[PDB]
Amino acid sequence: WTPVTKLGRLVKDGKVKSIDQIFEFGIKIKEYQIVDHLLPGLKEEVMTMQSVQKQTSAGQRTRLKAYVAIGDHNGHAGLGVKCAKEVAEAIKGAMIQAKLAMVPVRRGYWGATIGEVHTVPCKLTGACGSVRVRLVPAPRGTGIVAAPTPKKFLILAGIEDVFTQTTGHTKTLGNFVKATYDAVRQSYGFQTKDLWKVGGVKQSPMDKYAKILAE
Amino acid sequence: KIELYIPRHCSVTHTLIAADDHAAVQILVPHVNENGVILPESTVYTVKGSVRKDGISDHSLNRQFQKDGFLKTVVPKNMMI
Amino acid sequence: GRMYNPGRGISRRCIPYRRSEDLYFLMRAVSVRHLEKNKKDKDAKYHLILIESKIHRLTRYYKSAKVLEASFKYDA
Amino acid sequence: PLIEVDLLNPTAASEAKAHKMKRLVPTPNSY
Amino acid sequence: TNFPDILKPSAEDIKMMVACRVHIGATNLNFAMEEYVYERGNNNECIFNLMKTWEKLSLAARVIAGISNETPSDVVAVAGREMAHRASLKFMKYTGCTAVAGRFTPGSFTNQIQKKFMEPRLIIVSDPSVDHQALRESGYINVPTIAFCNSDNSLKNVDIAIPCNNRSRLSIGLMWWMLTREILRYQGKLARDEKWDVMVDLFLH
Amino acid sequence: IFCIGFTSRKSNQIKKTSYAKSAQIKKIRRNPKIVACSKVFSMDNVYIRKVK
Amino acid sequence: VRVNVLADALKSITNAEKQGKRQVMIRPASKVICEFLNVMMKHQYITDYTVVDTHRSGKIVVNLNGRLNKCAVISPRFNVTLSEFDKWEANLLPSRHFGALVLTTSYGILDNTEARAKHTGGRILGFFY
Amino acid sequence: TSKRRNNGRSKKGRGHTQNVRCSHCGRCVPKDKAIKRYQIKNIVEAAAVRDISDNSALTKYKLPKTYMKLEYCVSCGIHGRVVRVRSRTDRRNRL
RNA sequence: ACGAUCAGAUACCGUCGUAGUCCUAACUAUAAACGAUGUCAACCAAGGAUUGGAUGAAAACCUUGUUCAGAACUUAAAGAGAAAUCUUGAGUUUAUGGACUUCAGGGGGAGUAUGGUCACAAGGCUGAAACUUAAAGGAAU
RNA sequence: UUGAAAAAAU
Repeated sequence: WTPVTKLGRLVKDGKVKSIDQIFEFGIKIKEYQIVDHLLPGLKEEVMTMQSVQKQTSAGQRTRLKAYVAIGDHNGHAGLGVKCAKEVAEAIKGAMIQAKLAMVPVRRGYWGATIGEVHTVPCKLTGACGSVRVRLVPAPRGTGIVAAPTPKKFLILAGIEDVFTQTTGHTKTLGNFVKATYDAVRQSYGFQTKDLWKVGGVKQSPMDKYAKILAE
Repeated sequence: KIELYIPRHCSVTHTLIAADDHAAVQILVPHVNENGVILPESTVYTVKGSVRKDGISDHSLNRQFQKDGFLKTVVPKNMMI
Repeated sequence: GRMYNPGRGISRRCIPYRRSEDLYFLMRAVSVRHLEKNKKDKDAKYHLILIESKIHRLTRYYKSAKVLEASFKYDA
Repeated sequence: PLIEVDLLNPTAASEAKAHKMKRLVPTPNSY
Repeated sequence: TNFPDILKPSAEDIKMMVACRVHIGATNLNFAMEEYVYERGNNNECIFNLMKTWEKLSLAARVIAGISNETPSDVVAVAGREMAHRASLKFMKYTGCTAVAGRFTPGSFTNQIQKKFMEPRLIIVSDPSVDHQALRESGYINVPTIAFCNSDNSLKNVDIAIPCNNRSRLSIGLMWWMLTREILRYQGKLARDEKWDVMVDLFLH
Repeated sequence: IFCIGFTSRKSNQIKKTSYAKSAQIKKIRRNPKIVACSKVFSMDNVYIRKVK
Repeated sequence: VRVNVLADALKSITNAEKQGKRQVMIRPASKVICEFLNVMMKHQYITDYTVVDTHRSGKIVVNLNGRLNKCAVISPRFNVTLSEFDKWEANLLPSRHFGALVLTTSYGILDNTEARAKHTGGRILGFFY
Repeated sequence: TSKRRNNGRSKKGRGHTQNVRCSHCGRCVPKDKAIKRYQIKNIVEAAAVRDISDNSALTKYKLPKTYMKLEYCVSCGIHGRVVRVRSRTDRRNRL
């Protein structure tokens, strides 16, 4: 309520309907309340609750770092990280970052265009630090063949069939989820053959309604 | 529908634009009449993020502007491809 | 680059776009083999091995090309 | 380079500057 | 068509640019600015092509005019160097475009929680070398930029570059004066066949 | 008779170091005016430092 | 030394496309490199090319249009039986609908979809997304 | 690991250089790795040049200056305060 | 070998001094022998400067433009990586295949034992196992 | 110019 951004103003008065209308034009989401408006009923998952420490003269200053993955099962997902002195505040703080870090997930078919979309369109690899995760499209029956850590994330993104091959120190969970999210994050940057067509002339929402929000 | 959306295509590199690409721009050049006053009609140019951060956006656009006619002699003949 | 040293020289003759013994010269080996008086010259005693290894490669080729007679062999 | 130029049709001046073997069609500098 | 005949630079405009030695640039030449450079001067300095200066000048003004013809506040004109403070301030007066006068506080395009947080759709900088901070913040908000680049500046995160002398007092005031006049001509609020009342001396520092 | 010398700079010279080649050096080998070797290199500090 | 001219050309084309260059140049041009481009041209991955004769196996200038992702050669050309195709497709190609293999068969230099139609095998040259 | 890109020396395209002697310790140090300083000093200090010129046996004698080039090892250079341990970013500065 | 300092000093500190440090002849064949970075080839952002030619102007040396080869340097919002950092690669790599050679498989035991061979010798090269133990280690905060 | 050492598990 009472947004502080131009895009955030458009959403509150119901001028921007779909979330993907934001994603086409690269408009950054700077308020989490925007995601809660155009993406109702976001399922919730908490991956790990890891504690970091800082050595001081008196002792150790411990803070709790929380990874949360968010997203509806219709091709939208996000991952957020926040560390704070309390567990309740850490999840709430990571909640906001997860919503602000929403990213569309491109999914296609394996071999036949029989609805509906189930698996990734091509081969994607996400590079966190030493951990590398590779996603391979799979036939209809095969589930999410992956470790328990990215399988929880891939469920939220709405990918039901996938083949995964992992490399690196997967025992550190922070990089494992980040490498999973990094693989999906670039699914829409791989210009396949079917995306050759330029497309029609569209207009940015921040330009269509530029005069309207001026007052 | 299967696609979430149809991503934009960079006018300079003829390559897709990422949803997280926060350096890409969108330059609108309105058409002008015989009197020399702008019109509500305009043409839209999109430049990818990585192109800008190299020093290439300005020269690459001049190739497109000259081709579309908004410039006359900025870019030499042997530099147009 | 060069056959033995790491130099990379690209100087070349340039035949235009219009169409309108070396083994003997490499026997240099005689000149260095000078070595009879400068016995301590460990440099020329190395550049001679390089020259002689070149000769054993041109002979090895001129025999395959059936240019030199099959009994040829370079020696002092 | 980063500022891309035409390769098929080099300028008259540019082929005079470049190395004789590095021209589009190598030609000597003699007569 | 796209560059009609009403858009040649009249002899008045060319007469003043040579007078204000706009064409005179620096000594070190950036690779990206070789096209605008016509020839080197007698003491090894770049001499910008006056026609190439004007063609880019009008094109920049056309882009500003379209964006600023309904939302004047959506254009931001930053000017770091003390020389260009007055001219940047008059540009704000006659078009309604916001203009940051002095130092540009970092995070004024990215930190929404700021009280002075502005979110524009176009940015005009007086000098990319002095105002590198403003140019770098554009790469976070998807906002195209326009610069009065010189022969030595780096063309990173600039889309429309106007080759002109951005160090002298006269050229700095003159080019901003031409940009404001050209913008008004495109807006239709100033006839092309008349003379602008305000003299260049108002823009001068 | 011992002589000394040093290759000199030039009025328009920009590069810091003015060294002579080995081939050039061998050519230069009450008043010392030796200097006019000015057709081989630029020399300024020419003295006779010892006589035995 | 230049063991494989095709490898040098493909790696030169891939580098140019990453930088967004408008055209590239390949110094030693062979019939195999010319025929490899026709497979990429027939799929509209590259606009066209121009074999300029220099009396020394002249150069090539290739026009690219923002479509090629990666074209790579394969080291020694493995004999590929027709039953070994989908094993190779499942490795070198991103998806069943996008990639394209290249094989030098007795019927010229074909791709996978038309060597399969022609019912032939052969040595594998390379691939391109 | 690598504290310096040139490994603290100034040798690039050679394999060996002659040693020299640290001016304060006599330690054998390579010529290129030595800390080189050039000193030009008057033989007569400022506190005495008045007396020397006062009762001088000559007319217009111009007093001379010494010229000695000093080379130190690293340990003697730091201890002698010739050079200091600079900041991590200030290490690259070469002026 | 003396004299100091010290709890002691067989060490750093001072003094004297054999082999050795130099040359010739024959051995030895190891170094933090290092760029801790194999050789060869293709592509590859921006900039200043330098060693040696060639080529125009400027009246051998200096000033400027092009180009070839060499030792290097600076910037990156890009590429790589665990990071330090690298960019004339440590880039073009899960989107993995340019050619070839050598080397490594947790830490010790150990470059040790035995066998072979080279050397006058010290030693070099090739080179294990039994057993023992949950870490040993790298870069950065 | 001198300044050696600080048991094991928590």
